[PDB]
Amino acid sequence: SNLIEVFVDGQSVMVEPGTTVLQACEKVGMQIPRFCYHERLSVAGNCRMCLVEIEKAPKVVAACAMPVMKGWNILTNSEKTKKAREGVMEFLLANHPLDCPICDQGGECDLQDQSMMFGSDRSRFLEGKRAVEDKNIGPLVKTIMTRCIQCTRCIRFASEIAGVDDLGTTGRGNDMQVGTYIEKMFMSELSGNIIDICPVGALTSKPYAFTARPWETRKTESIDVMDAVGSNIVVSTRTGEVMRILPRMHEDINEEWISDKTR
Amino acid sequence: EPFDNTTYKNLQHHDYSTYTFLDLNLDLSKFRMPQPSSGRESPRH
Amino acid sequence: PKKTSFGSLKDEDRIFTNLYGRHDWRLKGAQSRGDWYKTKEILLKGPDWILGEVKTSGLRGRGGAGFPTGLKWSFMNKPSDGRPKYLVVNADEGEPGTCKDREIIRHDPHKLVEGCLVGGRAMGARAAYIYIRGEFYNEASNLQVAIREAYEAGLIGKNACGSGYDFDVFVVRGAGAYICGEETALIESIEGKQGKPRLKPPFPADVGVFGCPTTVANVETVAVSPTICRRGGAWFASFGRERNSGTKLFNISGHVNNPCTVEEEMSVPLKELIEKHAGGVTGGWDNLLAVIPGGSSTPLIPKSVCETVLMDFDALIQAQTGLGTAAVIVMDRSTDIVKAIARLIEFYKHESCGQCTPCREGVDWMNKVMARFVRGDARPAEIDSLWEISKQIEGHTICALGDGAAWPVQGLIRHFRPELEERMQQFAQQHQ
Amino acid sequence: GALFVHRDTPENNPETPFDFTPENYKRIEAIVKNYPEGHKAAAVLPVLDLAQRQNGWLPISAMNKVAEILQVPPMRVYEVATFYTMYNRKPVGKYHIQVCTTTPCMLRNSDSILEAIQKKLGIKVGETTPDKLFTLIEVECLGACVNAPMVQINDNYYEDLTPKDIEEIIDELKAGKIPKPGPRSGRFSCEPAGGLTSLTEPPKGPGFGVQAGL
Ligand SMILES: Cc1cc2nc3c(=O)[nH]c(=O)nc-3n(C[C@H](O)[C@H](O)[C@H](O)COP(=O)(O)O)c2cc1C
Ligand code: SF4
Ligand code: SF4
Ligand code: SF4
Ligand code: FES
Ligand code: FES
Ligand SMILES: [K+]
Repeated sequence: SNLIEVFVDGQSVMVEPGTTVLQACEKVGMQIPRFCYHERLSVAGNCRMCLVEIEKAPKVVAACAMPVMKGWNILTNSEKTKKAREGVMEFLLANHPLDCPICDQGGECDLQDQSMMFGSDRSRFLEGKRAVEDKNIGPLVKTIMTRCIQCTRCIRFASEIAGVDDLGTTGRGNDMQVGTYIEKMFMSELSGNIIDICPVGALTSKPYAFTARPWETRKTESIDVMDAVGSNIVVSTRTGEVMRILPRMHEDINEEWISDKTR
Repeated sequence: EPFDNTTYKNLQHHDYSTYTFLDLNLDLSKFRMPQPSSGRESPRH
Repeated sequence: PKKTSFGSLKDEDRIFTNLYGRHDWRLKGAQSRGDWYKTKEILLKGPDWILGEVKTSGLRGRGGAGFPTGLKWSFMNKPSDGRPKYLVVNADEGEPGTCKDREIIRHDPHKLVEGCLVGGRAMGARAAYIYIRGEFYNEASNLQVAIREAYEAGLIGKNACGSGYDFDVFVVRGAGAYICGEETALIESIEGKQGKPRLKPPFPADVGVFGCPTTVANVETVAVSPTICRRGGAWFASFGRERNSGTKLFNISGHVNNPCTVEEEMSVPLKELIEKHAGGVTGGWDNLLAVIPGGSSTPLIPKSVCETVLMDFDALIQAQTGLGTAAVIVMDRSTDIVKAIARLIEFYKHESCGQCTPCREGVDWMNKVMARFVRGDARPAEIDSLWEISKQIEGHTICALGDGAAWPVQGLIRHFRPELEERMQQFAQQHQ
Repeated sequence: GALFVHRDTPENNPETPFDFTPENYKRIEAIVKNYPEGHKAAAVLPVLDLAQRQNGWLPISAMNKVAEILQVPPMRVYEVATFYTMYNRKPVGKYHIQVCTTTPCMLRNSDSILEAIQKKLGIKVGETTPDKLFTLIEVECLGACVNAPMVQINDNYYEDLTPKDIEEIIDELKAGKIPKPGPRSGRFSCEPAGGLTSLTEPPKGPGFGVQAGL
């Protein structure tokens, strides 16, 4: 075969040419941190949370973007790798606001969970924080953009999945912002799906705002009946009351998306 | 013809208007060779 | 016997013989100084021979990185696969303290346009885009005039120089961004997107501008290319030390008696270069405080090192700095060193593209810290904090702008820590 | 200041009248041909520059016009307008003065140049005069570092300025003249101020140094 052999912490694994470092680690049950990499979108490589050390190399490479070369010993838990995650996670939380109590994402937030698994336990940031103004993009997706971590998942989803080149980045530097630049409503049959991909509380469901917390909801894997596609969904209840609807991944039907009517 | 090293020979840029660069690019069109074709009118096609 | 002292470059060696614009810069003027001479005969020797001359001459990229130019341009030297191949010239002169590039297009435009043809034929390219920064409107027009003259003289276009090789040259102006000097971010602007660098791989020699193979070269490393072929690569290598050979343009600026751009030889001593051409340090050489050798992306060095350091890549690397763009910025005793470097950080903070995390959220963090150091509104325990913050940016970024913004801070903390701590004491006791 | 989100106003809104003059359209017809077919989006920067020259700034209507003629999503033109800094999204004075203030131009006392310009016009940085003749802003390195201190007005570099030298140009501009570009110190270009030190010899003729093999 054309399979190449590479080592993940010394463990041999066979991969096809052009496989990325991040995909190599999945083959052996290892999951690299990530904020910008989504398996169903473009590759952005602009969060640097997936930086990984390659043995006998002086630099740490972006696992999500870097294709793997033959006989690379990937060190997913070396000291250099650990200090790359700690450094990056320190920059994300520098200007992030203290909204966890009043943030809808709280309890199911990738910034929160990966902070406690890969980041430090305190902060050495003494300066003031950046503050961005909200942007109205419709009656479904609420925007509180001070929490955006400029990952571009929303930008890449709308352009490629929903085919609506209406979201983008404006400015540059620490002031770079994500939005429409004008009073525009992101109204598409797949509009609600940007809520899920957004790893933080910048985008959240507006109808669902403030009603429940992730840990107190019971999940029921059911089917959608709003159309003939039969999208797999997870119905969330709390005290016998339906609270929200989430996609349930199925490769052959709906990938991991659902339409606004279902959602 | 005599060599004089005490005078500035770059004196044409004191009177460039606001469309000089574009006009020169326009004038350099008939000389250009035909461009290659990607095969589609745009990546959105 | 190879020499051990460098400098005193004889004018018959200086490649840029119209550096100061004291002679006609048009085609007739250029053709009276060896430009566009036997250019055809160079082309018909083949791409390998042209690269062999550059490869043997020991040339290194003059844009700041300093990689070997012969090896780089050899990546293009592979048979096509159904796509164009392009040579992109980086004239986005935006590095602070650097003005050498502005003096080549404006005064020796034809020498560059001769380089494109020589370089383009070497790489097998079909046309050259020249990226000239937006603020250089007048310089771009001069370059445009030269291109038209060459087009009407048969020196480019269809059947260039009579050699049967077609080669077009286009000049595209940037709309204003220091980051657009980066080789990949420069490619994005040509494509019409924002100027945000790409990750690597792929390298531009695989997927460059418009997705076709592309080589990005600085104006200086491309202007001298025809002369290397004409005068032989052996002649070029004779200057500078081994693996540092050639002549370099230098911009001496700041606290010097006579700031100037002068062409000299590689490995020239810094003290000799300043005193010989720049008229010495203002107030006498003992007034020297620090020097930034290669523009601003390189760490500064204190006076004690400036008295014996040669101007080349390896010697400056041995001094915990880098040759960079060879743009010497001099600072004297009257200079407030903290504020002077606190301003460089405030430059990168504005020029940061913002795409990736460390430089987007971290260069602003360093900028906010350095502002407090200027007033002394800090404590000594934060100096090591800023050192550690800088090393989290360096090497963790998409492009080198993040690397180039950490190094200025490290230099200041490395060689001038007492001034930082001295400043904080005064603020502490005053506000008491 | 300098927000990055557009809001509709009576004088700046998508119904504002803008259109390239037919002479500009001919120029655009040649800009688009510098790029391969199917990659016509590469003309966004030059076309946005051309519109700014016609109008002096970019209203929201101008950006949409560039998008319409190049078949580009409107948001992809708003990204470019806010990214590069030479695109003026708010009206500017008749003369946009831009005082460099980076370290090389700071070491040579640009602050005095900046202070002098404010005093002559009585406007703070970033402001425009009541008559809409001048707009003053600080900028980063402009590439004329050896000729510091210096400013740029519209398209020209005035170099080696001193507080008296700059105030002359403003007076010349306020009279409707076209002040000469280039340094105002006694030198012409990047050459040393105190007499040359290199190239003080006639340039060698064609064929000098050509190796025998070639
Ligand atoms: C932030 C940044 C700014 C840069 N600006 C320039 C520039 O203005 N001119 C230049 O020739 N190279 C510049 N470079 C270096 C280019 O990326 C690239 O290394 C070089 O232009 C390639 O040509 P070379 O072979 O001569 O090095 C810059 C790099 C960075 C990271
Ligand atoms: S996005 Fe996550 S980390 Fe930020 S406030 Fe919300 S829950 Fe907390
Ligand atoms: S809004 Fe959310 S998905 Fe979009 S860039 Fe910001 S963090 Fe990423
Ligand atoms: S280091 Fe800064 S300038 Fe370079 S790609 Fe990252 S954010 Fe952009
Ligand atoms: S997940 Fe790789 S850089 Fe974002
Ligand atoms: S520092 Fe002002 S022009 Fe370079
Ligand atoms: K979310």
